Amino acid sequence: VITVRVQDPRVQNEGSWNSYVDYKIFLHTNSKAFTAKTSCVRRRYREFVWLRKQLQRNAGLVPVPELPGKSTFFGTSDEFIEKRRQGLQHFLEKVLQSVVLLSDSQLHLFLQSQLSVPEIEACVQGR
Ligand SMILES: CCCC(=O)OC[C@H](COP(=O)(O)O[C@@H]1[C@H](O)[C@H](OP(=O)(O)O)[C@@H](O)[C@H](OP(=O)(O)O)[C@H]1O)OC(=O)CCC
Repeated sequence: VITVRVQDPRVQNEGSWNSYVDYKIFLHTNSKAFTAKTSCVRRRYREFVWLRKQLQRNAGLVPVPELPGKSTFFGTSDEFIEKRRQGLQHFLEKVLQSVVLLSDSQLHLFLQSQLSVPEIEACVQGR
């Protein structure tokens, strides 16, 4: 049993030049494929773009699910964020259906560690 939810979108350093949205990734599981049984970590969209690219580089012909993308339609910021949230949740759901993508150490550090993306990358490049 694996329950993965992308939840509670929030604006970080709000009212500032470098404000951005990140998303809470809730993972609960009874599988020791994970080092922790409950995790919460916050990830921003550009971190997901990195993860998709790092998964492709390690997975050979195993197909990596698509990220939602950018819309060509104005709406509310609220409806855009909600469609994106749904796309990030579908992406993680489909990742976690592959034995091969599940085995990837970069996926485990993304979902269950507080390591930044350059620190995760430095761990793999540094052995
Ligand atoms: C870890 C260092 C990353 C670095 O600073 O680069 C980021 C840079 C972003 O430039 P760009 O290629 O335009 O990519 C943008 C960022 O990924 C941004 O992520 P975030 O800031 O929310 O996390 C999205 O919100 C934005 O979506 P939208 O346009 O509003 O629909 C997207 O276009 O380009 C990319 O990483 C390629 C993404 C396709």
